[PDB]
Amino acid sequence: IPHRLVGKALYESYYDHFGQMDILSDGSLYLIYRRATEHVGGSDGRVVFSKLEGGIWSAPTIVAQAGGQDFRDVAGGTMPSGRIVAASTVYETGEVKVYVSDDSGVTWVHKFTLARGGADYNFAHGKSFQVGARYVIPLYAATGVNYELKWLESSDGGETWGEGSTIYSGNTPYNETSYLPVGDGVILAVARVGSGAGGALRQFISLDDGGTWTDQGNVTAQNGDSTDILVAPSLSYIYSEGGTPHVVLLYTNRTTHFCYYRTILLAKAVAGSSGWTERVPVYSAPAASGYTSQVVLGGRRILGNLFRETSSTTSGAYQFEVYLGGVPDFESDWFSVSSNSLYTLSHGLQRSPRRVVVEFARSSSPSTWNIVMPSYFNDGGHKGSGAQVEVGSLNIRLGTGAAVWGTGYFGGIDNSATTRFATGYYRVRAWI
Amino acid sequence: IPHRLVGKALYESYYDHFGQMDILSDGSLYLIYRRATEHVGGSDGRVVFSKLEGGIWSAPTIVAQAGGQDFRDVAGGTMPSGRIVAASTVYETGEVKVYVSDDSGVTWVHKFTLARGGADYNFAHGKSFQVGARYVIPLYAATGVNYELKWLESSDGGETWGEGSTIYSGNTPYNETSYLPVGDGVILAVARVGSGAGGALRQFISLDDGGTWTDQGNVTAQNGDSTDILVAPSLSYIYSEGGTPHVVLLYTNRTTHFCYYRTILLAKAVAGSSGWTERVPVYSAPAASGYTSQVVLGGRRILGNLFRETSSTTSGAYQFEVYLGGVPDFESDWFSVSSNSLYTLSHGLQRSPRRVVVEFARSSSPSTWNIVMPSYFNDGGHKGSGAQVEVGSLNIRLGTGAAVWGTGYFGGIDNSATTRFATGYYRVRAWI
Amino acid sequence: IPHRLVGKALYESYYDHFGQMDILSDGSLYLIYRRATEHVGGSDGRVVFSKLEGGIWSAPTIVAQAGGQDFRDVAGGTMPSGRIVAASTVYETGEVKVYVSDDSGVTWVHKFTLARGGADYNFAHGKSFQVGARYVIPLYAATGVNYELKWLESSDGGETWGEGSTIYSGNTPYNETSYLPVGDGVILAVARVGSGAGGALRQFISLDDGGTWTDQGNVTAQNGDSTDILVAPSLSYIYSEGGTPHVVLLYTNRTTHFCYYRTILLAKAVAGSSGWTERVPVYSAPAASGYTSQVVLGGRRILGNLFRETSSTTSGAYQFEVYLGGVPDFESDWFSVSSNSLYTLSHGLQRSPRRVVVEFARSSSPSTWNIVMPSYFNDGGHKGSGAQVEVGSLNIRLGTGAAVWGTGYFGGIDNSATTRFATGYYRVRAWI
Repeated sequence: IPHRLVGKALYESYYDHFGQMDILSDGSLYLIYRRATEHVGGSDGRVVFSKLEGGIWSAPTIVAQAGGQDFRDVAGGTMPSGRIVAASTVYETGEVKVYVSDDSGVTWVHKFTLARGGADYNFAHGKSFQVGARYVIPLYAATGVNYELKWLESSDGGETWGEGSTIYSGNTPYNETSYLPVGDGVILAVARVGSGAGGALRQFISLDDGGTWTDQGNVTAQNGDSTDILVAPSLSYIYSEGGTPHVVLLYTNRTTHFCYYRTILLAKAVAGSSGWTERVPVYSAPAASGYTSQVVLGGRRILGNLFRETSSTTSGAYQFEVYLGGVPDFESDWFSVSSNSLYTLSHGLQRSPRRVVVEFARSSSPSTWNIVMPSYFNDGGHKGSGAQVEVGSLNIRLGTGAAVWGTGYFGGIDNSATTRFATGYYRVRAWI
Repeated sequence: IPHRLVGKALYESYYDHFGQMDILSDGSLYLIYRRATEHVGGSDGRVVFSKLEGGIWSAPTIVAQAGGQDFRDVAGGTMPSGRIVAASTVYETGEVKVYVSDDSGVTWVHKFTLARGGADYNFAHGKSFQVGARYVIPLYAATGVNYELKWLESSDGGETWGEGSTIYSGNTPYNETSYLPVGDGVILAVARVGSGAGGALRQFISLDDGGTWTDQGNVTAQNGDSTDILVAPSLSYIYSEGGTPHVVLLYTNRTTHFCYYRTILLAKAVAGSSGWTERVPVYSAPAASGYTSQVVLGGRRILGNLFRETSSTTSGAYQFEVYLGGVPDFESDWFSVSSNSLYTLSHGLQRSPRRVVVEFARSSSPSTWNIVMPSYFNDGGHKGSGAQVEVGSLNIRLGTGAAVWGTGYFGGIDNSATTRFATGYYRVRAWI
Repeated sequence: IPHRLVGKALYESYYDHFGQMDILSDGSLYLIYRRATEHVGGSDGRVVFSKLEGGIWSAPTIVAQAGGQDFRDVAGGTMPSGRIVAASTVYETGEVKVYVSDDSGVTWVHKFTLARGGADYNFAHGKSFQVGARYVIPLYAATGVNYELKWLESSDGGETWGEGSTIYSGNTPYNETSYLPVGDGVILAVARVGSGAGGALRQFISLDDGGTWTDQGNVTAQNGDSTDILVAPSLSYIYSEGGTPHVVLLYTNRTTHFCYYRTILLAKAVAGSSGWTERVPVYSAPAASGYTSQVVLGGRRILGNLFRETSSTTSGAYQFEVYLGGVPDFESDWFSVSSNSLYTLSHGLQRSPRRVVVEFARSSSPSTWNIVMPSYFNDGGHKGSGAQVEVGSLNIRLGTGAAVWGTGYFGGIDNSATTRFATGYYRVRAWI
């Protein structure tokens, strides 16, 4: 039952990549992934399964292998019954093949092959999930220069499968897409765009279990990822100490070479694609790294995996844990402030927040910031420094002094007349 | 597994009311309720079941209907076995009829009818619950001008039933009563009083699984509900990020037309009926609304339902979520404070609180309040403003300045000599 | 499902002691323990089981009794299957006898006896636990003046048993040892040393499910237990509101006569034996008290038991609950500070902490402390009092004023020139 993924890795100098971590009925973590000796298309990809036992990743079981065919990404995860699903596209044919296991990785059975039909290919990718009576494996497809996002579905526990809901069909090459039931009909999705270049991930939402979809635009935070290459998004659902739900997005930035997460209030995500929080690095991701996946414990505790290259032809799985702390129920942008002014922030909360923090920085993208508390200094006349705070059932209001921060009276960081700032930026956080 | 009830409703222009929301073994939420085309006694009430699937409340299954009889409130919920129980009083006969389902709302079986005996009637109402080996459906009864609160019990998983524990018997018409196992023998109860007029809900407690009961008096907070009509209380159990248990009370105020909750530390509730916190509105409740019920996830996350009228003859179920945030382990009343004084608050905590907030208002029923932090102003002489704080293993102590709040140095809310307050009110909150 | 252990006790004027509390499949708490009419070796110890039902500890079932033999400590707990295990050393023979129950305390079956072999004895003690496919009962042994810590293991669900991993073998009489899977191969252990005198408990860790062990030294906090008698340690695993794992250590101090807990970040515990937090008393422990054990709910909520003497020949089980609050993700020692200085604290956190508290005391072992916020006073010239704070992704930095705390302007606790402190101690806490 408890887990510890800090520092854990599966690495045997293969090219192990493109897979999913999930958890077995018996609480054991496992990985299903493509094991190969190259990444190039038409190389030696086989679908394999490894279980984490005693802190050691097991010698992998072969799920599916065919000379001379090349299995690509491995999609799947654990169904409600405890059956495991693994699905992978055969590079040579564009067909998706689906395997299941009822003994938890020991034996595998081929259940289904999806033919291309008129499509150039169907590409299986990502964590599979339950939607009502249906279990879903996400696919992306191209047909010349039309592109589609689709679900491959089973309503009988994996015995039979079929093309189902269609999420997108258009001229934009959306591909690797993570879907998160959030639920009672609501499904959120975040998609890689083409090569990933451009600094954007696309956000879609359905309110009817995949029946219909709205394109909500690009995932948007105050401080983005420039035009960086962004790939393989993955999503998790958590809720706070008092029941507030948030969505957590992991993604890999191949320009800065880091895997990051950001969060958003589910309420905001339902409303649109803006309101995501600041990026937090959870792992270095050199070169062609990572392809994240998560298991969540206690509605609170994210266990993660990505893949990382040690060279252009070798890679392994590296696990980690995400420590979210207490996610604010309300959080402002960094916003500009001036002296002797009044700032009024609608908090949008079900009750007045019992806790509030106000912080100060000299830009809206700071690397350091100060806690704002109402002080005083004297420069010839009497002056307040910082902010007083009023809380109520609608608003947080801030009243700034002659300086919005700083006094000159405190060592190192506030030790001269020059640290008395008449202007800058505040950020307000509030917790119910 | 995840749920989202924000904005959800079951409304088909019937008079749907007086029911319970609970959760099925498979994680599906459901409602059992009285569906009719009127509210008046002797109209067309039938007991019905609806399941929430894909974000859509299902066309209801008929649980029990009889021309020309009128089923009234629907009590019940999910037993430990996954069997569902629905019970309702027949208006014409005063008899309670009990139905169960073993396939989760699809089929229903009549298990029991309770005859009046010497009582004018037995009235089934509320969420049923497990007490040790017993499953309980709450009843209220009248016999002329004697009134009783009783439990209808089964010790064989719902196969057979019988009158059990008697909670109250006297001249006061206590009726709609919610019971919450809190547990190892401790059961809390909160009861509507007569019509509900008077602004009071009555609190009872047993320490022996219903064997004996103590009347603890009226539910009491610092700021009550005047003489308002208070109806249909319902209770939930949660525990904080570090294991502190609280009880959450939902109720409908038909004078202000809002459904509210308040909370109390379980430790306080065991000790008596005072110590409840401030009311928080979770839903408008026009006219003859609501009849709340809850499901709790992760010890933390309350999912709720009430019924609301759209007219005197039409009503629906409306769901919501409660965001408790981090409930304080210690919380004072608003209490009066003066300048240059020392306030000593026994926190009652198992260890010194790691976090403390002090807030200030000009009345003990404020709509806005300020965060108290030790500042300074000069009005001819040197003066502290606000409070310094000492924490220890017994007490929080506050030392007030020449002003208990205010300086005149901060925009909007603290911008004149007039905002330098020598007196007012403080509230202290503390979190372990 | 909910539990309430506040004030609960099992006491019948026997000498009831040396046992374990755990929880049954059906959510019922139970105790397995030695019931006797004396504590002396060779008296009348029998292994017994009691279940908590309706808030009342049941008349105990006899698990194992033999005239004229004396069962000593009772080790065990609940296996993953729901089978209960109870094991106890027979004083006269030094043999360990193992019993199981498949009906949850009603019937017991003897499964195994461990002969001494060359050992003076094997002594069963503590909460048993699962390690992968193995279930473990801890033993300590002596062979003249060699001492060993060992695991008695079953890999078939308790049907057969055998000596397994050896944790320690040497000249130091480590004995009562608690083991906590933390997991994926990581097991922490804390051990009583000999009689317990000396103020120390010893910390060991394995990273390979008991294959190998490292002695990490004495459990170390800033403020220890002098040379006190420390006995019967026991360990629990919890995780914070955002997934940060901590270990909680309970132990009994027979010099001060209190049962205490301390906590440590799992990350710190893996790194070594220092970093434990301050002791918190959870129960008086007169004379030869207590022998703690815990059940944890929701990753958050510790339910506890110890045994307490009412005289040299009578004792009972007393239960309690531990309220951890929000455990800091980072916490400094009390460290010395001076005026007009800059303190730089590496927080070690995955992201910048959203919340920080700074407190002040005049020693590094204070009984009271003050919250530090940047104020002002004038003693002829302008002076800051307290500290300003900078937060970033690596460090918390504090800048102190001319006084590190105090102004003379606030009633009771800060009301004279004498409370303007140029030096003292700060403690910083941070929560992600």
